[PDB]
Amino acid sequence: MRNSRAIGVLWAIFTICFAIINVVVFIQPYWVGDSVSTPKPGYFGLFHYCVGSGLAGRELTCRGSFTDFSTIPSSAFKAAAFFVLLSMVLILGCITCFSLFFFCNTATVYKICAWMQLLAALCLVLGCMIFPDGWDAETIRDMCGAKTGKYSLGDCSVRWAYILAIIGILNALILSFLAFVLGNR
Amino acid sequence: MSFVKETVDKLLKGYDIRLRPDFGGPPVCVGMNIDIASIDMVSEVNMDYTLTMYFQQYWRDKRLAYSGIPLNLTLDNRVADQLWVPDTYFLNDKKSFVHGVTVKNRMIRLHPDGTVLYGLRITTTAACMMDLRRYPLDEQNCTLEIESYGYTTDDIEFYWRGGDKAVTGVERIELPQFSIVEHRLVSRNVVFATGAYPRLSLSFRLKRNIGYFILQTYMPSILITILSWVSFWINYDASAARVALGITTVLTMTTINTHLRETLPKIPYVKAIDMYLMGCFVFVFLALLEYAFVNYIFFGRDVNAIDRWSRIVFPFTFSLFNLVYWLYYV
Amino acid sequence: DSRDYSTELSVTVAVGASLLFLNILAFAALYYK
Amino acid sequence: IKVLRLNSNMVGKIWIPDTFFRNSKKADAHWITTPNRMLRIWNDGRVLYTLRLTIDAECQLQLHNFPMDEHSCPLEFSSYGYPREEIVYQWKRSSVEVGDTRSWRLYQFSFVGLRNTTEVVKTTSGDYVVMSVYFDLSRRMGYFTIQTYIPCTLIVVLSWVSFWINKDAVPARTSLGITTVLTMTTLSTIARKSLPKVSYVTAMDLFVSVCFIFVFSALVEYGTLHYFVSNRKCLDGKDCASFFCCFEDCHIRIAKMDSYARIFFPTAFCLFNLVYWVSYLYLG
Amino acid sequence: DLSRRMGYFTIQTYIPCTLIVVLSWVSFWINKDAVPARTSLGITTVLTMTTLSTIARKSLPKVSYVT
Ligand SMILES: CCCCCCCC/C=C/CCCCCCCC(=O)O[C@H](COC(=O)CCCCCCCCCCCCCCC)COP(=O)(O)OC[C@@H](O)CO
Ligand SMILES: CCCCCCCC/C=C/CCCCCCCC(=O)O[C@H](COC(=O)CCCCCCCCCCCCCCC)COP(=O)(O)OC[C@@H](O)CO
Ligand SMILES: CCCCCCCC/C=C\CCCCCCCC(=O)O[C@H](COC(=O)CCCCCCCCCCCCCCC)COP(=O)(O)OC[C@@H](O)CO
Ligand SMILES: CCCCCCCCCCCC(=O)OC[C@H](COP(=O)([O-])O)OC(=O)CCCCCCCCCCC
Ligand SMILES: *[C@@H]1O[C@H](CO)[C@@H](O[C@@H]2O[C@H](CO)[C@@H](O)[C@H](O)[C@H]2NC(C)=O)[C@H](O)[C@H]1NC(C)=O
Ligand SMILES: CC(C)CCC[C@@H](C)[C@H]1CC[C@H]2[C@@H]3CC=C4C[C@@H](O)CC[C@]4(C)[C@H]3CC[C@]12C
Ligand SMILES: CCCCCCCCCCCCCCCC(=O)O
Ligand SMILES: CCCCCCCCCCCCCCCC(=O)O
Ligand SMILES: CCCCCCCCCCCCCCCC
Ligand SMILES: CCCCCCCCCCCCCCCC
Ligand SMILES: CCCCCCCCCCCCCCCC
Ligand SMILES: CCCCCCCCCCCCCCCC
Ligand SMILES: CCCCCCCCCCCCCCCC
Ligand SMILES: *[C@@H]1O[C@H](CO)[C@@H](O)[C@H](O)[C@H]1NC(C)=O
Ligand SMILES: CCCCCCCCCC
Ligand SMILES: CCCCCCCCCC
Ligand SMILES: CCCCCCCCCC
Ligand SMILES: CCCCCC
Ligand SMILES: CCCCCC
Ligand SMILES: CCCCCC
Ligand SMILES: CCCCCC
Ligand SMILES: CCCCCC
Repeated sequence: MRNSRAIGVLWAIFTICFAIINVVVFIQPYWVGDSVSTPKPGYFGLFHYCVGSGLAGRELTCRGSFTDFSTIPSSAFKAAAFFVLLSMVLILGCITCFSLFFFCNTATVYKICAWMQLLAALCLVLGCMIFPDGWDAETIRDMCGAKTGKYSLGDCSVRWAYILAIIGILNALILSFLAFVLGNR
Repeated sequence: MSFVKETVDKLLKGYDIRLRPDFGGPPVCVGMNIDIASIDMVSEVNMDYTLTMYFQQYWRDKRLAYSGIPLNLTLDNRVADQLWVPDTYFLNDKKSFVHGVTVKNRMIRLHPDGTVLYGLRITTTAACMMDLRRYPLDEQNCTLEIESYGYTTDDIEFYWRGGDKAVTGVERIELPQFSIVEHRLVSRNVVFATGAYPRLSLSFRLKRNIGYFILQTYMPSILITILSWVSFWINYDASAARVALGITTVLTMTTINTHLRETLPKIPYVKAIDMYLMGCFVFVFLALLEYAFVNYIFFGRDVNAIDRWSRIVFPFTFSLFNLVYWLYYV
Repeated sequence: DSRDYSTELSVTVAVGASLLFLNILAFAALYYK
Repeated sequence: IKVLRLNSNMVGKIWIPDTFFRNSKKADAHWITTPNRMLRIWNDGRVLYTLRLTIDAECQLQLHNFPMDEHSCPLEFSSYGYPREEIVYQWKRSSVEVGDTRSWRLYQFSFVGLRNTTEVVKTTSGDYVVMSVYFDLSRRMGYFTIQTYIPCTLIVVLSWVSFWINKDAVPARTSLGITTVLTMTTLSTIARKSLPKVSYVTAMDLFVSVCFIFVFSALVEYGTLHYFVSNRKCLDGKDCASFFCCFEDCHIRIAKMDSYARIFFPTAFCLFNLVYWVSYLYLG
Repeated sequence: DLSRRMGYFTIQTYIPCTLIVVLSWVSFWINKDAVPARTSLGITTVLTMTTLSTIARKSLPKVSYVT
C-alpha cells in the first residue's frame, strides 16, 4: 500500500508535468526556426508565426492566433492545432478526474485517466502527422524556402517545440500504460 | 540653377489648360495606378466602404517636353494648378476628399521625354451593394469604377499601367471583419448611342469571417435548444419544473434575438441568421407545446408515448434542419 | 545567434530524455512483482 | 536683427517641405482667431517652421488578448513627392519632447514608453525616407474585472449552488439552472459593446463562452441525475480486456452524482482559470 | 412610389407575438391545481411580450400616433 501510494503520487506529478509540456508546446511558436539557407529570419508554430520584417533587426513582427482561424495560413495547421487542443482538454480532464479518487474506487479513476492519456497521445500524434503537411503554404514557402513543402524540410531548420511534442507523446503513452497497470493492481 | 529656372519658365508659357494634349490629334492614353493604404470601414447599413489610396495617373504631353536636364523634376504640387489633367472621377462615389495637412497631399512630376505623373492621396467613400441574403455567410463584390466625365473614347482612353501589377498594397489591408480573397482589374468601354466612354473597374471580393457569430450567436442558440429538449426527460407530473424550463428557454431565445439586432447592422432586410433564430424559436415553442399535450392527455384528461417519440424526433428533426440550413446556405 | 539552435535543441533533448527515463523507471519498478 | 520672425501669411511664398503623415486618416490645423502656423529665419541661412496639428492617426490594434492587450501605436511621416535623393529627414536627437503624462487624455490606456525609428520605403515612384514614433500603451483591466469577470465567476458559482440543493426539489434546481443560463446570456450580450465589431473572438469572449458552457453543463448534469434516480427506476494479470475496460456489469453508483459534481465543477473551473490567466498574462 | 417590404417585420414581430399568444393559451390546458406552473407561465409570457414590444419601434421615428 505504501508502494502503490508513492507510485500513484509520482504518476500524478508526471501527468501534471505532461499537461504543462502540452500547454507550453501548444502556445509557443518555436516548432520550426530559420536556417542559414532560409531566405528570411523567422519561425512558425501551430497557429502563431513571426516573420522577418525586411531590415537589419526585423522587429520580430508576429501575427497569428488559434482564436482567429482566418489568420492561420493553411488548413492543415487548423487541424493540427485542433488535435493538440483536444489533447490539452483530455489531459486537463484527467487532472480534474484526480478529484474522483476521493469517492470512487482507485482502479476506476486510474483506468479513466489511462484512456484519457491514451487519447491525448493519439490526438498529439495526429497533430504531429498533419503539421508538416501545412508547410506548403505560401507564407511558409516564402519563409522556409521554395523547395520546402509537404514533409520537405528544405532550406529551413526545426526547433525545440516540435521534438518536445514527440517527447510528450512518449510520456503520454508511458503514463497511459502505467495507469492501466495501476488500475488492475 | 538658373538654366533649370528658365527651362521651367519657358515650359509654363504657351501652355493652355483649356486645351488637352494633341487636341486635333489622336486621343491621349492615360495609364492609371493605385496603392491602397487603408480600407477604413465597410458598412452594411449604408452599403458603402471608405478607402484611402494613392491614386496615380500617367500621361504623355508634348507641350511639357524639356531637354538638357537628365534629372527628373518633382515640382511643387501647386504647379499642378497650371497643368492640364484628365477629368477622371469615380461614378459610385458618395463623398471623397484629399488630405490637406501639412500641405495638400498632391504631387506632379515631369520627365525629360515630356511625360506627366500626377498622384493624389484620396479618401473616398465608394458605394457597393451587398447581397445580405446569406448574412453572415456571405461574400461581397465591391468595386471602384473610374471614368472620364466629358470625354469619349475618341478623345481620351484609360488603361491600367503595369497590367495586373497596377494595384498593390492589398496584402497590407486587414479588415476587422472581412478577409480580402481576390482583386480584379477590368478595362472596357461603355457604349451609348452618342459614343463610347472609357471605364476602369477595380473589384475586390470580400469574404466575411463568422467566428464571432459562431461563438456568440449560433452556439448559444444550439445550447438553449438542447436545454429545451432536457424537458422531455423530466417526469411528466413536474408541471412547475417543465413549464418553467420551457418558458424560460423561450424567454432566453427572445432575449438573444432582441439584443442581437442591437449589434447587427440596422437594415430591415431578411437574412440567414434571422432564419436560424426563427427556427430555434419554433423548436423551443414546440418543446413547450409538447408538454401542453402531455399534461392534458394523461394528467389532465413506462414513459408515455409522446415523450418517448419526442426524445428522438426533436434531436433528429433539429439535426435535419441544421443539415438543410448549412447545405442551402453553404 | 542568427541560426544558432544547437544549445536549445540539445538541452530540450536532454531534459526530455531525463523525464522519459524517470517515467520508464517508474513503469519498470511497478512491472516487477 | 539676427532672428527674423515671420508672419503666417506669406509663408506660402517660401518653399516648405512636403512632410505629410502617412498613417493619418484626417488631420487639420485650427485657423481662428488667426492661423496657428509660424515661421522664423536666421541670417546664417536657417529656417524654422512650426504648426499646430491634431492628427487622428490610425493604429492597428491586435485585440486578440483583449483586455490584456498592449499596443505600440505608430505615427509616421515622410515627404509626399520628393524621394530620398531629394529630401532626407532627421531628428533633433536627445529623445522626444512630451509633457506631463498625468494631464493626458489616456483613461482606458496607460502610457509606458516612447520610441523613434527611421527607414527607407520602396514605393513605385521612388524610395522615400519614412520616420516613425511609437507610443507604447497598456490597457487598464479595472473596468472589465468588475463588469465581466467577477459577475461571470459569481454566476458560475451560483450555478454550482444547485449541487447542494436537494435532488427532489425539481422546480427549484431547474429554475436555478435555467435562470443562471439566462443571466449568463444577459452578461454575454453586453460583454462586447466596448470593443469594435471585430470578427475574431477575444480572451474575454472565451472566458464568457467557457462560463456559459459550465452553467449549461450544470443544468445538463441535473437533468441526467433526475432522469436516472426517478424515471429509470492472457499475458499480464488476467484477460487483455480486464487490463483495459473494467466495464464490469455496465449505473448503480449514479445517485451520488452530486457528490462527484461538487468537486469536479470547482476543480475544472479552477484549472481553466489557472491555465487561462497564466497563458494570457505571463506565457503570452 | 415606394412600397415597404414586410417579411423582415413579419419574422421579427408578427410570428413571435402570435406564438407567445398561443403559448399563453397553453395555460388553459394545464391542470388548474398547478398554481406555480400556470402562474409562472402567464407572468413570464407577459414579460416576454414586454421584451418583444420594445423592438417594434427600432427602425421608425417617434410618431405620436401608433402604427
Ligand atoms: C508539479 C507539482 C504538482 C504537485 C501536485 C501534488 C498533488 C499530488 C496528488 C496526487 C493524487 C493522486 C495520488 C494517488 C491517489 C491514490 C488513492 C489514495 O491515495 O487514497 C484516496 C485519495 O487520497 C487523496 O487524498 C488524493 C485525492 C486526490 C487529490 C488530487 C485532486 C486534484 C487537485 C487538482 C490538481 C492540480 C494539479 C496542478 C496544480 C498546479 C483516499 O482513499 P479513500 O478510501 O478515502 O477513497 C474512497 C475509495 O476507497 C472508495 O470509496
Ligand atoms: C380578450 C379581448 C381583447 C381584445 C383587445 C381590445 C383592444 C382594443 C383596442 C384599442 C386600441 C387603442 C388605440 C388608441 C390608443 C392610443 C391613445 C392615443 O391616441 O393617445 C391619446 C388618447 O387620448 C387622450 O389623450 C387621453 C385618453 C387616454 C385613453 C388611452 C387609451 C389607451 C388604450 C386602452 C386599452 C386598455 C385595454 C384594457 C384591457 C385590460 C390621444 O393623444 P393626445 O390627444 O393627448 O395628443 C395627440 C397625440 O395623440 C398624437 O398622436
Ligand atoms: C458540454 C458541451 C460543450 C459544448 C461543446 C463544445 C462547443 C465548442 C465551441 C466552439 C467550437 C465549435 C466548432 C466551430 C468550428 C468552426 C471553425 C471555423 O472557423 O469554421 C469557419 C467556417 O467554416 C466554413 O468556412 C464553411 C463551413 C461553415 C460551417 C460552420 C459550422 C458552425 C457550427 C456552429 C457551432 C455549434 C457548436 C455547438 C456544439 C454543441 C472557417 O473559418 P474561417 O476561415 O472563415 O476564419 C474565420 C474565423 O477565424 C474568424 O474568427
Ligand atoms: C470560482 C472560484 C475559483 C476560480 C476563481 C478564479 C479567479 C476569479 C475570476 C478571474 C477574474 C478575477 O476575479 O480577477 C481577475 C484578476 C486579473 O487582474 P490582474 O491581476 O491581471 O490585473 O485577477 C487575476 O489575475 C486572476 C487570478 C486567478 C488565478 C486562477 C485561480 C487559481 C486557483 C487555484 C489553482 C490551483
Ligand atoms: C528619372 O525617371 C525615369 C523614369 O521614371 C528613370 O528611368 C528609368 O530608370 C530606371 C533606373 O534608373 C531604369 O531601370 C529604367 O529603365 C528607366 N526607364 C524607365 C522607362 O523606367 C530614370 O532612371 C530616373 N533618373 C535617375 C534615377 O537618375
Ligand atoms: C477545465 C478543462 C476541462 C478544460 C480547460 C481548457 C482551457 C485551459 C483551454 C480551452 C480553450 C483554450 C484557449 C484557446 C485559444 C487560445 C489562443 C492562443 O493564442 C493561446 C492559448 C489560448 C488562449 C487557449 C488557452 C487554453 C484554453 C483556455
Ligand atoms: C398553432 C398551434 C395552436 C396550439 C393551441 C394550443 C393547443 C395545445 C393543447 C392541445 C391539447 C390536446 C387536445 C387534443 C387531445 C385529443 O386529440 O384527444
Ligand atoms: C412533435 C412530433 C413528435 C411527437 C409525436 C407524437 C406521437 C404520439 C403518438 C401517440 C398518440 C396517442 C396518444 C394517446 C394515447 C392514449 O390513448 O392514452
Ligand atoms: C471559431 C474561432 C475559434 C474559437 C475557439 C473556441 C474554443 C472554445 C473552447 C471551449 C472549451 C470548453 C470547455 C468546457 C468544459 C470545461
Ligand atoms: C480598482 C481596481 C480594479 C477593481 C479591483 C477589485 C474591485 C473589488 C472586487 C470585489 C470582489 C468581491 C468578491 C466577493 C466574493 C464573495
Ligand atoms: C466548502 C464547503 C465544504 C462543505 C463540506 C461538507 C461535506 C462535503 C464534502 C465536499 C466538499 C467539497 C468542497 C469543494 C470546494 C468548494
Ligand atoms: C421574404 C420571406 C419573409 C418570411 C416569410 C415567412 C417565412 C416562414 C415563416 C414560418 C414561421 C414559423 C411558423 C411555425 C408555426 C408552428
Ligand atoms: C401579403 C403578405 C401577408 C403576410 C402575412 C403575415 C402573417 C403574420 C402572422 C399572423 C398569423 C396570425 C394567425 C393566427 C391564427 C390563430
Ligand atoms: C531616437 O532618435 C535619436 C536621434 O536619432 C537617438 O539619439 C535616440 O537614441 C533614439 N531613441 C530614443 C529612445 O530616443
Ligand atoms: C422562418 C424559418 C422557419 C424555419 C423552420 C421552422 C422549424 C420547423 C421544424 C419542423
Ligand atoms: C432556411 C431554410 C430552412 C428550411 C427548413 C426545412 C424544415 C426542416 C426540418 C423538417
Ligand atoms: C440534453 C438531453 C438531456 C439528456 C438527459 C439524460 C439522457 C439519458 C439517456 C440514457
Ligand atoms: C407538437 C406536439 C404534437 C403532439 C401531437 C400528439
Ligand atoms: C430513448 C433514448 C433516445 C435518445 C435519442 C438521442
Ligand atoms: C451544428 C449543429 C449541431 C446540432 C446538434 C443537434
Ligand atoms: C449533427 C449534424 C450537423 C450537420 C451540420 C452540417
Ligand atoms: C466566492 C466563493 C464563495 C465560496 C464560499 C464557500
